[PDB]
Amino acid sequence: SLLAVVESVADLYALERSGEFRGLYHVLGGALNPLEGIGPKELNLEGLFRRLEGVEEVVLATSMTVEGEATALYLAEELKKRGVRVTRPA
Amino acid sequence: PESLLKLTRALSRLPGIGPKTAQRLALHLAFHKEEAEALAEALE
Amino acid sequence: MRLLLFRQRNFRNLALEAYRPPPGLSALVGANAQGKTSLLLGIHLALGGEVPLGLADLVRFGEEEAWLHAEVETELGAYRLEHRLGPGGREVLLNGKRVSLRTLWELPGSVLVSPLDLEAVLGPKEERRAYLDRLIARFSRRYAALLSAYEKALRQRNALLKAGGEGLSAWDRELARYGDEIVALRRRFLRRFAPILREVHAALAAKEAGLRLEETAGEGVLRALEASRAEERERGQTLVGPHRDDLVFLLEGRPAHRFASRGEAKTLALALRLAEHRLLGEHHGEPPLLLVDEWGEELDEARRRAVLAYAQALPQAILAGLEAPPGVPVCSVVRGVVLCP
Amino acid sequence: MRLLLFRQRNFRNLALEAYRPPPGLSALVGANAQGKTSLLLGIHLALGGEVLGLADLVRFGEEEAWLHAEVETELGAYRLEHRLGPGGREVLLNGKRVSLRTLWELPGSVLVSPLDLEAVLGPKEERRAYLDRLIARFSRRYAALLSAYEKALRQRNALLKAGGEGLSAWDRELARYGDEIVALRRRFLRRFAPILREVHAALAAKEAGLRLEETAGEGVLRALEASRAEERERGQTLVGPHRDDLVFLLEGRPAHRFASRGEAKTLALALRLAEHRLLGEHHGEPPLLLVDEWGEELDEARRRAVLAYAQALPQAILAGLEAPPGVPVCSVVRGVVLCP
Amino acid sequence: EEAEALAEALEGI
DNA sequence: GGCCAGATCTGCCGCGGATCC
DNA sequence: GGATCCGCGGCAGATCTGGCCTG
Ligand SMILES: Nc1ncnc2c1ncn2[C@@H]1O[C@H](COP(=O)(O)OP(=O)(O)NP(=O)(O)O)[C@@H](O)[C@H]1O
Ligand SMILES: Nc1ncnc2c1ncn2[C@@H]1O[C@H](COP(=O)(O)OP(=O)(O)NP(=O)(O)O)[C@@H](O)[C@H]1O
Ligand SMILES: [Mg+2]
Ligand SMILES: [Mg+2]
Repeated sequence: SLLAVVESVADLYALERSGEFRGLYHVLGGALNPLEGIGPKELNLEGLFRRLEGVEEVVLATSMTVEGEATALYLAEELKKRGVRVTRPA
Repeated sequence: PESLLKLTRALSRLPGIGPKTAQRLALHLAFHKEEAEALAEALE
Repeated sequence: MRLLLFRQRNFRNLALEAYRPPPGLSALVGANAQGKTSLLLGIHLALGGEVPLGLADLVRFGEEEAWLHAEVETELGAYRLEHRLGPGGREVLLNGKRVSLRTLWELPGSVLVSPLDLEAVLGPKEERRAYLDRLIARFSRRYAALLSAYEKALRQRNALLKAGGEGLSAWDRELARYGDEIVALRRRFLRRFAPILREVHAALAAKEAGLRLEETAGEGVLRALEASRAEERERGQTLVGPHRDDLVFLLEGRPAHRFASRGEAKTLALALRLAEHRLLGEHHGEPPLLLVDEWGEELDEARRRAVLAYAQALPQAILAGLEAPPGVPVCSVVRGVVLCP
Repeated sequence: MRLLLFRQRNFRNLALEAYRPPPGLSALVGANAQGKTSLLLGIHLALGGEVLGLADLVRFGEEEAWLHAEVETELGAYRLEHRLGPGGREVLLNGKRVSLRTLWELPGSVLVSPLDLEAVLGPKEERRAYLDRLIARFSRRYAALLSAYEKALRQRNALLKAGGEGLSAWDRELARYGDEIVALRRRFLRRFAPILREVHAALAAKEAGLRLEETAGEGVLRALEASRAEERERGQTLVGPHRDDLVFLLEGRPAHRFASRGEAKTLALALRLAEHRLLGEHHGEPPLLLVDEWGEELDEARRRAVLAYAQALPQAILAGLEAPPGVPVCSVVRGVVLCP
Repeated sequence: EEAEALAEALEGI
């Protein structure tokens, strides 16, 4: 009953291959940068909001670029508005 | 620490090691005296 | 630190075999278009520095490859550096094997003085800010990383603001994460740097010198950003941050780019360079090599005498000009050959 | 044309009462921070020159500045006065208030400063601006043509950037202005070069020349037509007189990449002297020449050549740290000028 | 020679 | 070989100073 | 004395050179 959010399938397979943990896995459309016009609508945030039921913990496995940090901040703000304790990797 | 000066000078001349690399090697050899005695006795 | 030998082949208009400067104060004498600047530039580039000139214009007319070779010994031990300048690009061979240029960043190196510093002192705001950034960047890489991250975040937020709307607080927090760190680092460096400059300049002239840095966001980036929303909406650009600071040099409490003559500005530039040399020497433990070009051109007798007195107490230095200082070893340059009587 | 007398009050750190230069070559000698540059700048301003902020030329803790000059040209003497302060400049000619455009007709003076090197060792924009202002100093149509071309280009770029529309008249206007600007530039540069070459040959031993690069040498319309795809793609006009380049050559090589300090200084001085000679041959009588810090970065031969060339001028004033040999000299100490 | 210098210096440490 | 760091170049906007009625 | 215009310092966005890591 653990959920993680990832940019793309590549990091999904990279994280699952090492196999530290097993849980529900989610993939986004991509990063969040306004230079080439990708807003929240162009991503799959709507789909993520359907299945918050039964979730007790969510971890945001996101890249180290500035776009990744902005996406993580936006997701943390939104989930805190809904209300779920969140964590991020070191 | 004045003794290590001669070791650093000797290690600096050999090719492939920079001036800072020699100090690092000498420091790594200071507290690993097990292999250090063997290293001196390796060729002699 | 001490230089022992310098050899070259097909560099600018130079034509020589070897040059062995003595330990201590030295000098060079030559007429117009002889090669003093070329020799100093070659030494600076050989010891791992950065030359403002383009790479493709550092070779002779007709040839296609250049060679540089220096032999320097330090408190640790002797080693040899070698550069192969050519069409492909620079390559470095420390003691005989390929070495990345970033490795030489840990070596003592050398500092070069040229009228470019004088131009930078009397320049616009952006040139002064760039000079401060480049000066601070030589003491840490974290500063460069923070600058790159801040620039990327600022570009992202400006692009978002220029057209349309979206989540905005995230980018605000992202930019404020770096602005405060940059401001704190700048404040600490200036606090550590000012007194050395003051005491160095006190030995070259009679007036007072100082520094000043005014900040648009002193209390915090977030508070200043939330207090100028209307101006941002009207203009369409960010108006607050470390990328809009102002640095001013003061002579007797007045700006130096409006109330200064040539001699005072040149003295200020030399004082800044000497203070940087002293700080770097304290940082690395062994002071670097000092190279001065056109030491006493636009100065009167008293200032020249004061300049010569200060450079006599340094470990090793090399001065160049059209006249020979009294009481120092002198070498002559004629059409590219250096002969020492 | 002779500058008979010059007075001032509350101008920078000057604290003199009168200064009477003699005919022919003269000299000024002083140490650092004494007021040679201030005196030369005041003399330049008094005759209707260009310069420092207008509010920064007043002495510390004061509000009013006064400059007065008396010149006796060939036809007849006349006086000038300047008032500086918070309100602004008040130029009056011989008692009657008048604008600066009237003084534009008078000969004036030429000032040589260390600021002229950047026209040689600077980027493309600085060289283009220097050429533009040098041409504008001789003709009045050039400024109007430049302003009209700038406005037309701004309108065309603004229209092109925001989507698309009909671009027929803007191209016609741009071509109609560029075809005249380029022709005027060519006509001026065809005559300017030989004088500069001769002057530099007199001053030094190498050879100097000029090179102008034109993107649209046959027609603005055809150049615009032959680049429409990339013009629409990038969104900016890529041809026209506003993208030409000017290069100074020493022995057939660019000066901003190979020349040294002495060669660049000699080239700048030669350019200024050529401009002075052209102005003298155009207006009718040579203007007064002012040279500041004449002989620092030059060797013995170059200094001797410069002095020999300057010896033949109707009037000149030189300032520097060392007195030239064989000429009258005046010293400056803490802002006051005293003469033997 | 050069190697022998290293050999004798190693005994000191 | 392929991606990024950092300096140089070009055009647009707001501000100061001269001119007019 | 009010008002239109002309010129220049200041800043953001696009290009381009030379060094680097991965393989
Ligand atoms: N790549 C090059 N190949 C050959 N000659 C060159 C090259 N670059 C510059 N020169 C020449 O070298 C001379 C400039 O040398 P430089 O080292 O600048 O002289 P300098 O002694 O500093 N002179 P100065 O500072 O003017 O008193 C000039 O004659 C140039 O034409
Ligand atoms: N507005 C001012 N009010 C009062 N004093 C001033 C003002 N501007 C400059 N000064 C003083 O005048 C000095 C500059 O004088 P300046 O005329 O430039 O000297 P100079 O003889 O040309 N010196 P140098 O070119 O260095 O050999 C400054 O250092 C101040 O002491
Ligand atoms: Mg030189
Ligand atoms: Mg001066």
